[PDB]
Amino acid sequence: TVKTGIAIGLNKGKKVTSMTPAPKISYKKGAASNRTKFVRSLVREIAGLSPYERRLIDLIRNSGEKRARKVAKKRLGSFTRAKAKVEEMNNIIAASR
Amino acid sequence: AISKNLPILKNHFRKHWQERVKVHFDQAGKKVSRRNARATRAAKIAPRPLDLLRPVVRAPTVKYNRKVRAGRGFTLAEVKAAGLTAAYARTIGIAVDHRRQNRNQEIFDANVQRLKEYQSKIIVFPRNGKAPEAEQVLSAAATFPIAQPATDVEARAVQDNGESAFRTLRLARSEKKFRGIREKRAREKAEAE
Amino acid sequence: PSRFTKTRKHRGHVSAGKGRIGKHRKHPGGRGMAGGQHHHRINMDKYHPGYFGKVGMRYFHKQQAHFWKPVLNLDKLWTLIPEDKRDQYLKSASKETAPVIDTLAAGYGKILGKGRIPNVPVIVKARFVSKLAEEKIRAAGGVVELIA
RNA sequence: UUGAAGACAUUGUCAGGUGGGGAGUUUGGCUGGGGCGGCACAUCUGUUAAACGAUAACGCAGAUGUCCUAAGGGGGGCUCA
RNA sequence: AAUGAAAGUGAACGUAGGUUGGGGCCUCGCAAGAGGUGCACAAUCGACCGAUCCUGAUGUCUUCGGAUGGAUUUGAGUAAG
RNA sequence: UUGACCUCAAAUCAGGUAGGAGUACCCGCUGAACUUAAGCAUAUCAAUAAGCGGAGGAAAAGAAACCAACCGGGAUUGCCUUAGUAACGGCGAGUGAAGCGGCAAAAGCUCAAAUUUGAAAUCUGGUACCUUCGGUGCCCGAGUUGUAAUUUGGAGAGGGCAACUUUGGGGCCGUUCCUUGUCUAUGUUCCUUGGAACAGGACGUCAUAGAGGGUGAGAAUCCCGUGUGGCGAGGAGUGCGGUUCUUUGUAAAGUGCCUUCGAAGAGUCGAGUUGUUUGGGAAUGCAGCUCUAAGUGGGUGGUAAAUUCCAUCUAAAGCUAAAUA
Ligand SMILES: [K+]
Ligand SMILES: [K+]
Ligand SMILES: [K+]
Ligand SMILES: [K+]
Ligand SMILES: [K+]
Ligand SMILES: [K+]
Ligand SMILES: [K+]
Ligand SMILES: [K+]
Ligand SMILES: [K+]
Ligand SMILES: [K+]
Ligand SMILES: [Mg+2]
Ligand SMILES: [Mg+2]
Ligand SMILES: [Mg+2]
Ligand SMILES: [Mg+2]
Ligand SMILES: [Mg+2]
Ligand SMILES: [Mg+2]
Ligand SMILES: [Mg+2]
Ligand SMILES: [Mg+2]
Ligand SMILES: [Mg+2]
Ligand SMILES: [Mg+2]
Ligand SMILES: [Mg+2]
Ligand SMILES: [Mg+2]
Ligand SMILES: [Mg+2]
Ligand SMILES: [Mg+2]
Ligand SMILES: [Mg+2]
Ligand SMILES: [Mg+2]
Ligand SMILES: [Mg+2]
Ligand SMILES: [Mg+2]
Ligand SMILES: [Mg+2]
Ligand SMILES: [Mg+2]
Ligand SMILES: [Mg+2]
Ligand SMILES: [Mg+2]
Ligand SMILES: [Mg+2]
Ligand SMILES: [Mg+2]
Ligand SMILES: [Mg+2]
Repeated sequence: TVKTGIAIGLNKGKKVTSMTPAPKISYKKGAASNRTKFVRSLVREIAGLSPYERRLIDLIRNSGEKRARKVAKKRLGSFTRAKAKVEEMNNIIAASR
Repeated sequence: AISKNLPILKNHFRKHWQERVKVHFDQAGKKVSRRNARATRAAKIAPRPLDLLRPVVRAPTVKYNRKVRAGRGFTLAEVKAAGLTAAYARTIGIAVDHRRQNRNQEIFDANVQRLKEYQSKIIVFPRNGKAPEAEQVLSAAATFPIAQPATDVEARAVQDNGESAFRTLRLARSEKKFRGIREKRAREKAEAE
Repeated sequence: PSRFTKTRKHRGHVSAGKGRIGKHRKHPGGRGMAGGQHHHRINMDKYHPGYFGKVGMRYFHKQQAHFWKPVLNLDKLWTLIPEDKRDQYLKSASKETAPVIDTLAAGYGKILGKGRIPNVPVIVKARFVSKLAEEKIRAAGGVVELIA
């Protein structure tokens, strides 16, 4: 950042000598380990796809990602989740071929 | 129920407010009890002081960031810099706080100073025998008071570069207000090539 | 105390000062601000114009500390130097050893320009300044240093 | 165990209808009692009105909820029953 | 310290203004008076700050900046607390 | 045929445990209307009364999926403030919090997810014995569909290297804390009135005691007490001050450097919709139904949406004194 030392504008605030604190391990919450990468892969192989995922792979195949995202949104709630989900189904389609 | 030239009032007594009136008649009694409990605690804990040592911190917000005050506890980094572990420090009368981070060298250095001055001015009895009569000081807060740091000198030379603080403030306010539009213009320009 | 109230002087006069005809009944007129647009309109329009209706924009979750900016006029200003040190600084008007006045330390957020200062250079530290306050400080040979 | 029945129905949640069976509530004012009628309830002209102004009655004789790109504005010529 | 819905901005052209009154005080008069000074307070014309509407200088991330000067506009303001 | 296992039963089987009371305060559920709005329906009264369930000396809350936007603070609770404010509201009547700041009190932590795998290292019960709020043998049993040790994000783990530091558990005797007992000054001297002197007058005495009460009328000094101090008895509890016995250590813990890693809670989160509730406004919380995630993820950042950043915590598992009622 580097504050400007005045009380308005872009980087307002007092200039002080900065430290940089040691990274808190809590900030790595839900980072993928080797263990979880492996287990998650295996369970996908065993369990396979859910009905809505199957509708999504079919819709990508025919009507393209636009219409897929629209359905994934309805099904999951978020658009952020729908983007991520259609990305995951693109990689399932690409792995089979 | 409206008449004359009087302020409009807002007296909220339309609930059963007389069920929940708290008159503090025990004010004097609660003060005697609080004092007896300090005395009783002091005896149980003697010769230790009634309080832990606490760091200095900057108050948050623009309204109070000009002040320093006692914080909850020393950082893990400050305790390490003072040549101490958190587990040990907790037992020797120092408050430690795992949540607070150091992002400012002045406050960090001052807190490390506090911990050094404290370790100088205590005597930890060994965990066996010998125990020499120390005498109880009740307040770490009175022994190690929090000084407000000094900003400047009393007087010095005037240095005028002819800029205008007022203009500096206006320009800073304006630069912020148009940053975003001026980025969009210097994309829509640079795109069309 | 009860002994100085008119309740004591009304003892023996029937109506307690409330009239024979009209009487002291419970709530003729309705309770509280009942009737502000009906039978109490004239009072409301005469003494509380502006009472009904909305103006301006809402602000959800307003924190008053954001708006903290107490004002100091130049009129004062020399009040911030302690009275011991004030008299020496006024007679020894020097560009080389002008007093520093940290107006934030004193608990102020903006220097406004009302009135007149002595013709004695001063260094004023402040978060904000009016245009005229700055002109008056510079016209006395001072400077405004902006701080945060 | 034996008949029937079968992904229908049932049950759950939401949606539209029905619902004085039931719930809650309301159902102006003025007024020669009240009601019916009327509007004297927002108004305008003349009179009552007592030659400043104000002035009542469910006093008298009437009118208003519109209408007009001219039936507004300016100028000219002309003169009506 | 106000003002503005807000972003914001924020109170001396001058002996902190002029005019008319104004207790008291001062000077001169035996006194009547005449002159000077006039606080509080009253009326009035200005000036200052914010809002609104105009004006739009030097400059310049060429769209920012907003000097200067105005207005039958406006404020619960300033004008030795 | 014999013996397991799984699941489910029976017994006046062995040993336990719940219920009811009280209910001021506390944790929930359910839930009005009178009333106010000069009428009345939303609103208000009130997230109150009544009803129901559940605790304790306190309860609850609690060591951030927090507040912020600062030069940042740092579990919870409570007080003073914030503030009759931001906001809600037939924008009517009315309602109405939070952050920061000052204070009281202060205290921190535990699981799940890991191969002990060169040794289920763990635990209930029965039984015998003993120094019995328990200990030691022995025997059944529980348990691998996982009981111990090890680690909890502040971290931490596995390897490798180098170093120094620090420790347990008893009795016994004082103090402490509570509950009690006992001992500890001085006129009943004279006169008057009166049934009675504790009244009046006179002359004294004690006072760290002239608080209070009793006694035939207003009693420091008649009696009990009061004041000051002394001496006992009975527990409770190591809180901590001394002494004595056993020294746990091939154990345990802490610390620097290098290296490889770093498991982190799902019908949840989130979304839609319905109802209720909140100051919470394109939705504050809660609940039903439908949909239903991720792992450089997820939540929050008080105006819905897409795009790009940033800041801040680490949910869906758990315990905890005090300040408060
Ligand atoms: K009266
Ligand atoms: K069906
Ligand atoms: K229905
Ligand atoms: K019906
Ligand atoms: K009639
Ligand atoms: K039983
Ligand atoms: K609330
Ligand atoms: K809701
Ligand atoms: K922080
Ligand atoms: K984030
Ligand atoms: Mg009378
Ligand atoms: Mg009467
Ligand atoms: Mg009356
Ligand atoms: Mg009915
Ligand atoms: Mg009638
Ligand atoms: Mg009228
Ligand atoms: Mg007339
Ligand atoms: Mg015409
Ligand atoms: Mg039995
Ligand atoms: Mg009532
Ligand atoms: Mg009512
Ligand atoms: Mg009424
Ligand atoms: Mg009624
Ligand atoms: Mg009840
Ligand atoms: Mg009990
Ligand atoms: Mg307590
Ligand atoms: Mg508890
Ligand atoms: Mg934690
Ligand atoms: Mg806190
Ligand atoms: Mg106030
Ligand atoms: Mg309420
Ligand atoms: Mg360890
Ligand atoms: Mg007596
Ligand atoms: Mg309810
Ligand atoms: Mg708990």
